[PDB]
Amino acid sequence: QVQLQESGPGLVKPSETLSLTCAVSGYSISSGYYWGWIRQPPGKGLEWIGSIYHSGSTYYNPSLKSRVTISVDTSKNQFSLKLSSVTAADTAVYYCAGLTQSSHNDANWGQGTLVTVSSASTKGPSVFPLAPSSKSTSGGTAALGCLVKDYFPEPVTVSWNSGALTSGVHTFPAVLQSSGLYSLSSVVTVPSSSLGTQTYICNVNHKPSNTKVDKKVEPKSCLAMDYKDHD
Amino acid sequence: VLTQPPSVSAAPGQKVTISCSGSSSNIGNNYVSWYQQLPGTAPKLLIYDNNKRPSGIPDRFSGSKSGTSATLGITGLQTGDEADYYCGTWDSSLNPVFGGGTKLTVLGQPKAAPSVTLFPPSSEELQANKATLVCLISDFYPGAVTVAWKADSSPVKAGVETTTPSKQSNNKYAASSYLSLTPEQWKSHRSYSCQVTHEGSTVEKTVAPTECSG
Repeated sequence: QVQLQESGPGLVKPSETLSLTCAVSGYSISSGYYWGWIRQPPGKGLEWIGSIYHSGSTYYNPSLKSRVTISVDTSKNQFSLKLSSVTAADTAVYYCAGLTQSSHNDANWGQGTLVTVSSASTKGPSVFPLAPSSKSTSGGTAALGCLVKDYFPEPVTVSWNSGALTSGVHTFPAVLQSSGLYSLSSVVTVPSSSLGTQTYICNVNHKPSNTKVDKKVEPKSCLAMDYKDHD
Repeated sequence: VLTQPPSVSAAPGQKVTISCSGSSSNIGNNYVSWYQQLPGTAPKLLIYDNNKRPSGIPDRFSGSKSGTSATLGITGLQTGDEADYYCGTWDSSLNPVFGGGTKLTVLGQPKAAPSVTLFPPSSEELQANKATLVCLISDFYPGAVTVAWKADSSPVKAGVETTTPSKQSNNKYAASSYLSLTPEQWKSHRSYSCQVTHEGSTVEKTVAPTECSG
């Protein structure tokens, strides 16, 4: 099927030029009737940014003061948005979208990409395991997790057992600390019995910086290895 | 340019409608589409071509068009329908235009107490001369709590960062609070507590540097 997916740096310095691309798959891009960009600032509605048509004609939102450029690259099968001289008013989730035919308005939409306009520098996170314990044991289940600390900007992605674990998995919304860096935690609920005989690792990806890392998250043993420990 | 009510609410099981009004130059002349947007998610196409549903959209949703206005109908209202809804069409200049959005609230949801999980600082963090207590708060309704930390029996205000509660899938909310300490402070007290107050009732969790469960 037709799929759109945005790419861009999640951080742009004020006055610099924001550059995003939209990768089209399951479709030859030059076939499309319409490709466009829509954005949504936090807690607000949807704003049209600009458009390009099959004919190559481009139209842009007048409120965007000649700052917008949209082009199609057929060799890479993607289209782009360039928005110059950005301010904090341009912080938003940006969506690519398209209509394959003039006769229908069933638009295809990307997933959206968060763009933060800030002078602050990119910072990869520090990851720490959150070991399961008797206190984090309720029923036959055990909570363990990962603390993803002090990063910028949003977002971070966290996966458990490389996607193979999804049930009971809760990755919490991040806090913005007074330092201006984010932290979040991802917890997975598992069976208590599996704790000794299962490997649990959280995979943390901060796309904006080049941070990939995974912590082992395992029970703390409370028996010394160099003394008899069993009856 | 397209206007819809900023908010609508109704009890579960009921039928609800949301309309957007425009001009004969926009809605009057064009197909209208409708979008659903759940927290932290891209708008999802519900209705296109005035009344068609994309595959996978349930027949509880319907679209109609009366003159220069359009209407989204939702039957068998579920808590999972809570979301922002937007109409979209072409304006008189043939460019995209969206309604302002309608926030749909499902009334009469039962109160739900927060589940609280508190983690002590990891050994690795302590080794890096740092210490964070992590208080994770989930599955409450309504989505408002206040969080208080204690060192032994005394309130701690400093080094506390707490999130505004945000909506999750089950429309149960989640929140977290992080207390920053020196490894010495952590290792000097009998314990630390995270106290979560929701609708008059308090749920409390405690961690101690003496703990070793195995």
